[PDB]
Amino acid sequence: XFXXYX
Ligand SMILES: *[C@@H]1O[C@H](CO)[C@@H](O)[C@H](O)[C@H]1O[C@H]1C[C@H]([NH3+])[C@@H](O)[C@H](C)O1
Ligand SMILES: *[C@H]1O[C@H](CO)[C@@H](O)[C@H](O)[C@@H]1O
Ligand SMILES: *[C@H]1C[C@H](N)[C@@H](OC)[C@H](C)O1
Repeated sequence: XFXXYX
């Protein structure tokens, strides 16, 4: 449920 991009 978060996103990113790391
Ligand atoms: C991430 O969210 C964006 C904005 O809502 C979408 O436009 C994008 O298509 C999404 O990224 C894709 C590819 C990604 N690797 C995957 O984890 C997500 C679910 O869908
Ligand atoms: C990727 O990892 C970073 C570092 O722990 C988090 O901040 C992020 O929420 C995701 O898990
Ligand atoms: C999300 C966008 C970001 N610029 C990328 O780093 C190379 C990451 C892997 O995906």
